Amino acid sequence: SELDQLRQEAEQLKNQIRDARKACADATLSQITNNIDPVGRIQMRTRRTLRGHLAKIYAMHWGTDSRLLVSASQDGKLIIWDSYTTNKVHAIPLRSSWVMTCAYAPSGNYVACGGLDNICSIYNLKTVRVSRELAGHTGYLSCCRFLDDNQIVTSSGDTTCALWDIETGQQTTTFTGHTGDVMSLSLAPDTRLFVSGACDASAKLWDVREGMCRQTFTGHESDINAICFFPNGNAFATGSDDATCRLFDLRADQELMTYSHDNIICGITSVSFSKSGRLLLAGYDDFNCNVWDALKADRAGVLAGHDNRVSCLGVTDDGMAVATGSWDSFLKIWN
Amino acid sequence: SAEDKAAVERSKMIDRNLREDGEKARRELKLLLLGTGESGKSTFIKQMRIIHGAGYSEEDKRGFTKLVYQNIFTAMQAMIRAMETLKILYKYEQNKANALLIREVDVEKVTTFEHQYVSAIKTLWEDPGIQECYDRRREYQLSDSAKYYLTDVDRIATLGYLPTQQDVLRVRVPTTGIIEYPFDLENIIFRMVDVGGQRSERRKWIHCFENVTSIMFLVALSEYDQVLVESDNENRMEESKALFRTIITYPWFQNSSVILFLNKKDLLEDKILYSHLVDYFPEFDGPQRDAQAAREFILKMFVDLDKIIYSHFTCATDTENIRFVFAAVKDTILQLN
Amino acid sequence: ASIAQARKLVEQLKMEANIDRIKVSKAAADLMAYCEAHAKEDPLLTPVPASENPFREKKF
Ligand SMILES: Nc1nc2c(ncn2[C@@H]2O[C@H](COP(=O)(O)OP(=O)(O)O)[C@@H](O)[C@H]2O)c(=O)[nH]1
Ligand SMILES: [Cl-]
Ligand SMILES: [Zn+2]
Repeated sequence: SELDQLRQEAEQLKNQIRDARKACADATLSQITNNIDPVGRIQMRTRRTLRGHLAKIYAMHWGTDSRLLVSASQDGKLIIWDSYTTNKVHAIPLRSSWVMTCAYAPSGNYVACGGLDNICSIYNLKTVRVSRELAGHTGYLSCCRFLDDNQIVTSSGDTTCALWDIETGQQTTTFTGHTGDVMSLSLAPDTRLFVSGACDASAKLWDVREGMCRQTFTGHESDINAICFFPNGNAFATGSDDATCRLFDLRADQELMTYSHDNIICGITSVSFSKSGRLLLAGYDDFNCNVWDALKADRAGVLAGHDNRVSCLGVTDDGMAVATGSWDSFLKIWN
Repeated sequence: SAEDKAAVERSKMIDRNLREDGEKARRELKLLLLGTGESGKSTFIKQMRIIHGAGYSEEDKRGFTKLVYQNIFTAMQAMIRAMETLKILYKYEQNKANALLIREVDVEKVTTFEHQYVSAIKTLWEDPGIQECYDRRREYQLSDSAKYYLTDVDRIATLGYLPTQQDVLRVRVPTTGIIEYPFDLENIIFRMVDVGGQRSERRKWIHCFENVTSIMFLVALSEYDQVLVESDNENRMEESKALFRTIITYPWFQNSSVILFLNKKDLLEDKILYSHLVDYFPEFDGPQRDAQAAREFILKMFVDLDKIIYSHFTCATDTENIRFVFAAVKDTILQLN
Repeated sequence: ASIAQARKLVEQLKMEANIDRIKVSKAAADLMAYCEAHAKEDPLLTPVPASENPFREKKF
């Protein structure tokens, strides 16, 4: 059978990949980092409470000025906040309140959001008016991130990601290969690559300009809800339904470390590294953020300031602060 | 700072707008329609637009034209497939070629109803073999509006065809995103929501619906004689009931009022004359050929599982019936809230 | 139908197989070196003076 021989060859190739990865696994990260000092207790304070949303917050994204941020809620509003003063700068009424993601363009000129409408809507902050509705996904918009004012990458419950030309409203490139809903994406620092995490329990590394999947990583049969790059672009971390964060190395082409406690069994919604990469912060369904030592795997601290799920988080580009957003309708800024 | 003071006043003006919007949001009631495909959800939404919204103008009707054509092709493609699967013969040799022509239509791209295709459709529909296959539709998936459109193919094929309100009520509007239709009634905003077009993993978005005001669960009464061949001959109505049970036992719907609409009561009245409920549910002890006995049995079965379930029989394509039933349901929902 | 999907999977697996990989020991040393080189620049790890923290300044 032609289909049986192709099925057999795919099994041979999966073994070849398994064996090549084993050949590189000469020591573990934990062994390599054994002698570095612990970070010791991380004890951040709530510096700001951002009040104004009237329903669950699903997403947030910092502006590149480390000062303005955008948040999205099932109250049908995107709010742009000045974190330093807590002043609201804009409140944008959404046509669809069923929002799952938002993004701040690096220029500060636009924001984006979408969700169960299957559309990535772009809003012009220097005009506030909807400037584009990007239609083409056939399932929910789970995540979006601008490359520039004319290009945005999206992930979808339709199992694809896409790169869009905002002016034309078309998908330039469709990234196919996941077999389950894609939940999250993260752009490499150099914007050459991005990673996606999906309900097929895999993370995929994609070449933005070439359109292909370069590498696939398995996340142990748990949905990946959140994904983030390590700051040098050579590794990334995932957060999954099974209460576990995982670090993956691109050049060694494998998982290096897990971060979990047996007495935490709830889902992870969100992940981010600190500016140096030493801390991995994750948001949990149990209403807390846990801060992990990325090199040594010990928990370094907690952020406990919410009365419902922590749905989203983000670390400023200047490294100065963490934002948490929550189903309790509040954001908090910590450091 | 003048600039700093202006930024504070801008923030306060935004807070005013958010408070106003919050006041309005407290007047909103979310009605989540649930139920398997073909149960009546999209038709119910269209009726709300007819009864309590802007209805359908000439221009609106014109917009639905190509979808009427697509429903026709989809129906005939289903019957062509069933001829092969059930091994039923065409009476007319010409229908071999007609079936191939229709089979190869890309329905998504249909914007016209050209003479070539109209002739093929009519000749297929008039074949006694296709009529025999139509009579065996409980064994496959065919729209309950297929016969309606095919009977009226001449009207639909005429140059200048404008869809009727019934044509609109019956047409499939394809979408794989969320459907929300809000309407005003008595200073309340009803937000009617249908997720049945979504093909993605429900676990990732079901929490978007925590504590909705009301769940309206639609069941086709007419599916009592259909079995799922893949699910150990599970009756389709047993699958609908299992879905219903998952809904009513879901922890974040415990505060939601639950309204069960046993829809397609008109189709039950016809089917019960030839397809016997006792063959599918041998516990049934009522007379044969008796629609009232059958629908009473189906109701008692569906809710044979603390929580109160309200229920009504409906015909979702009958505007007067939906006007009557929803008047009562609105009273219940408002009293509870 | 399925032969096309299956060929696509094989081609993808060949692409994934035929990459240059480094030792985990090197990969780990490089992550550790990065963290060490950037630790002083990381306010969440290495507290900055109150006057440099915009969220503590009485200014705002
Ligand atoms: N005769 C009849 N047709 C109905 C009734 N309810 C719905 N339909 C039709 O059956 C088809 C499927 O119903 P639809 O509302 O699309 O179900 P959905 O898949 O849940 O949205 C459409 O052509 C409807 O107009 C009913 O009570 N009687
Ligand atoms: Cl009622
Ligand atoms: Zn009632």
